[PDB]
Amino acid sequence: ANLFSDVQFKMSHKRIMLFTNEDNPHGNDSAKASRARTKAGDLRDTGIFLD
Amino acid sequence: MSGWESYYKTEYSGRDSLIFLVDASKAM
Amino acid sequence: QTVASHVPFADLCSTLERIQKSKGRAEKIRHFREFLDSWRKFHDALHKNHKDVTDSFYPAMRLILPQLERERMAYGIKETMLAKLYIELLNLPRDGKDALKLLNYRTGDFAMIAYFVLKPRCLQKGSLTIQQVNDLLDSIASNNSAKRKDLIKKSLLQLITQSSALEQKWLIRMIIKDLKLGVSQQTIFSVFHNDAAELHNVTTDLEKVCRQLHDPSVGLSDISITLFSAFKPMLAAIADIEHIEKDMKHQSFYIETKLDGERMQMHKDGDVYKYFSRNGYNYTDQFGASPTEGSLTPFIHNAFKADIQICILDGEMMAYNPNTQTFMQKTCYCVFDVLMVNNKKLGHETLRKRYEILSSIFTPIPGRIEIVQKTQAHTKNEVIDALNEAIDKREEGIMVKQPLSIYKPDKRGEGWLKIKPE
Repeated sequence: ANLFSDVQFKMSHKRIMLFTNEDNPHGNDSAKASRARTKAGDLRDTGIFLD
Repeated sequence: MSGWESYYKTEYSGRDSLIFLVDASKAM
Repeated sequence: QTVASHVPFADLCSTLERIQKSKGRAEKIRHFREFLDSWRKFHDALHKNHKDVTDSFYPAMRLILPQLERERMAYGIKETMLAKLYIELLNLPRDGKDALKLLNYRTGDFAMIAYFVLKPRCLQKGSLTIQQVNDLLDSIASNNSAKRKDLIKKSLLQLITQSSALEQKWLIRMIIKDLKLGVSQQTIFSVFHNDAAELHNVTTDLEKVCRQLHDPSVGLSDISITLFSAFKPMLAAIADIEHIEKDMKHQSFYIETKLDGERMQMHKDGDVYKYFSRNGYNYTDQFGASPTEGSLTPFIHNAFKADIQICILDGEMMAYNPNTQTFMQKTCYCVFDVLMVNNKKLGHETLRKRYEILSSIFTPIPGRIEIVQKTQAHTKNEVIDALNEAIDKREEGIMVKQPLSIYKPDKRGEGWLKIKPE
C-alpha cells in the first residue's frame, strides 16, 4: 500500500499478485491472521485488487 | 550483571430492605 | 550509560496504565514507588565504577509530566493534525469508519479513539526504549522549529510502526501534554522526593530537580550548602509573647540573647579562611584570609582544636572594648551555628545536634571568639525574665529557638523566633 501511495501518476488499476504455494502461513498464530484480514479489508476498501 | 528484567518484576452488617410488588391486573 | 537505554517504553506505559486503572490513591502511589525503586536500584547497580555521572530519572520524569517540558518547543502537531497524520500513515480509507472516528472526535478523549483504531492493527509488543522515544520526540520538535514536515512524518511513522496500541495512546497523550493519571504533579514530586516541589518552583526546571534530588536520604539541606559557596542565611519571624507558648507546641525551647551584630558566615579549611555576608559580599580582606594576615583571623587559628580541620560557621560580627569589657552597638566573634564539619554535612541534623557539636569545635576565648550565651526555657515566665534581663543589659530583644527545627536556608519561620518589646 505504501508503494502504491508513492506513485505521483494517476493509476486506473491497482493490482497485486501473490506468488505463494503456502495456504496456511499463520497456522501457529491467530493474531497475525486477524491483522492480515484487517489489512486485506483496508486494501479492498481503498481499491486494491489482489490475486 | 543481571538486566532490567530482574529488577523490574513482570507482574451480618447492615439493615434488611424489602420491596412489595403487587399486581394490579383485573384477575387480581 | 543512561538507564533509559535499557528500560523499554512498554514498562513505563504499563506502569502508567496500572496507575490510571487503580481507584485509590494508595495503589497509584505504590505503583509509582515500585517503578521508582526499580529504576533507582538498576541505576545504582549499573553505575558502580562511576564518576558522578549525570544520569537521573529525567528521561522518564519528563514523559510522566509533559506539561513541565520546557527543553522541547511545541511539537506543532495537535489533535486534528495527529488524527490526520494517523489517517495518511496507516493508509486507512478516507470514508472508512476509522477515518471518520479519528476526524470526528467532537473537537472519551482522542487517545482512546486512537487506541481503539490501532488495536487490531498494531503489534502486541513494542521495541522502543525511553531514550529512543525521547530522541524521536526531540527530532519532531526540532523539525517543527525548522519547518520540515517530512522528517516529522518519518518520525511519526517510525513511532507508529515500532510501538503497541497502548504505547501509541500514551505517546499521543504525552504529545498533547495531557495525561491525567489521577495523581497531581505535587503528589508525583512528593513521592519522588520530599523537597522536590519547592525546588522545581524555585528553579523552574526538571532535569536539575531529577539530578540533585536523586538519593532520597540526601535532602535539600545537604545540596543547599557547599564549601567555598555563599549561601543565604535564614532569619527569624516576629512573634508576640502572649502566644509564644503556642509557637512550638508547648515544647522546651532555647532562649538566646540577641546581638546587634552584622550577620555573616565563615569557612575554615586548614590555613584557608573564607568569609561571606548575608548578601554574598566577601569581606575576607577585613579579617584576612590567612592566620598571618588580618586582625581577627590570627587570634582564632589556635582556638580551633586539632580535631577540627574543615568547618563552616555562621554568626554575628560586632565591636568589643576589653577596657570596659563591653560590646558596642551599631574584634570579637560569637558563633551560634555550625553547618558542616569534616566530610559530613550538618544541614540535615536538627538544631540540637548542632548545639551539641558546637562545644566540640573550639574552646571559647573572650575577646576574639566564643559561643553566644544562651539557656533552655519552657515557660512564659522564663521568657519574660530573659526579656527583662536583656533590656536591663541594653539588648534589643530575645531569640526563641526550637531544637526540633531543621536547617532550611532561604526560608522564613520554623523555630527561629524574634521577640522584641512592643
